Amino acid sequence: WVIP
Amino acid sequence: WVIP
Amino acid sequence: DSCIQFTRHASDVLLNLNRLRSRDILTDVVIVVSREQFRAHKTVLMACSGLFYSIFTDQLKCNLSVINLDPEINPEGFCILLDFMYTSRLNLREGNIMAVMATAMYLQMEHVVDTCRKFIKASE
Amino acid sequence: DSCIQFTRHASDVLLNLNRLRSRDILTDVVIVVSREQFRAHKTVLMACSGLFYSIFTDQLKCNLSVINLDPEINPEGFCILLDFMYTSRLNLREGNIMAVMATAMYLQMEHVVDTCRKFIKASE
Ligand SMILES: O=C1Cc2cc(Nc3ncncc3Cl)ccc2N1
Ligand SMILES: O=C1Cc2cc(Nc3ncncc3Cl)ccc2N1
Ligand SMILES: [Cl-]
Ligand SMILES: [Cl-]
Repeated sequence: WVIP
Repeated sequence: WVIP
Repeated sequence: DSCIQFTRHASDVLLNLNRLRSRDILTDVVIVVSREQFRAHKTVLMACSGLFYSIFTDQLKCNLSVINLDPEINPEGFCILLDFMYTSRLNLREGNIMAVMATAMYLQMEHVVDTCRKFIKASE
Repeated sequence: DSCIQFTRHASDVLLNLNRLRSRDILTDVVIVVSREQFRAHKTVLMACSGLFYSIFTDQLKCNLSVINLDPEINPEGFCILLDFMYTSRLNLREGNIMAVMATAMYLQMEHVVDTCRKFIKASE
């Protein structure tokens, strides 16, 4: 999971 | 395009 | 093999499937949650959820145009997860995390359940 | 927004759609090429091809279970492009590049047409  |  | 690969292909496909959903193009099922209705594509639901995969591979249920979810399922939690299925983006907030995790457990969306568990553990 | 994003989501969706294609699950159309038949999902074909997008948004053709391609279309070129749609992998070879480019132009798959043009220009 990432900060888009 | 890339070499997978 | 000796194939070449287009890096952005999978993302472009998903973006187009979401554009079809927005315009209600070729949607083939209605998901009913606490009298809130959500139109979607069976194949996308199956590709994202162990529950929908099981439902639409069943010889009788594969032909249903309406699926009713368990009354304990929260429509907002479902809406957030449906958006995630079509975009890879999850709108996870302090105010919705419990409903989102409960919905992801029911839908069998293991990666969503994993990040909800981690976000809850960080707040304790 | 304040969304989080699962990097591998789009790729995982496409991999599952290809698994459904392999097992012939929820395929809703047959594409006929020079008496060679290919089963697929209309939504995936639309998400990948400007031609199929135009075909399945047409009020009469959206309801067809069989689509016949132009007789000049090569079945192998189509097969390679159908595989690309479902995998992001293109089996481009000296022996098939002309058929693949001609098929991609007809199907309106601009990124495939682009790499074929570049690979042909490198060999001249
Ligand atoms: O967490 C998850 C996400 C998910 C998706 C599916 N889908 C499929 N699996 C295998 N072949 C085809 C399909 Cl469509 C099954 C189980 C789970 N569990
Ligand atoms: O090269 C290409 C690839 C491609 C895909 C599509 N598909 C869609 N476009 C917009 N909204 C939904 C969909 Cl399904 C249209 C044109 C082209 N041209
Ligand atoms: Cl997931
Ligand atoms: Cl393309």
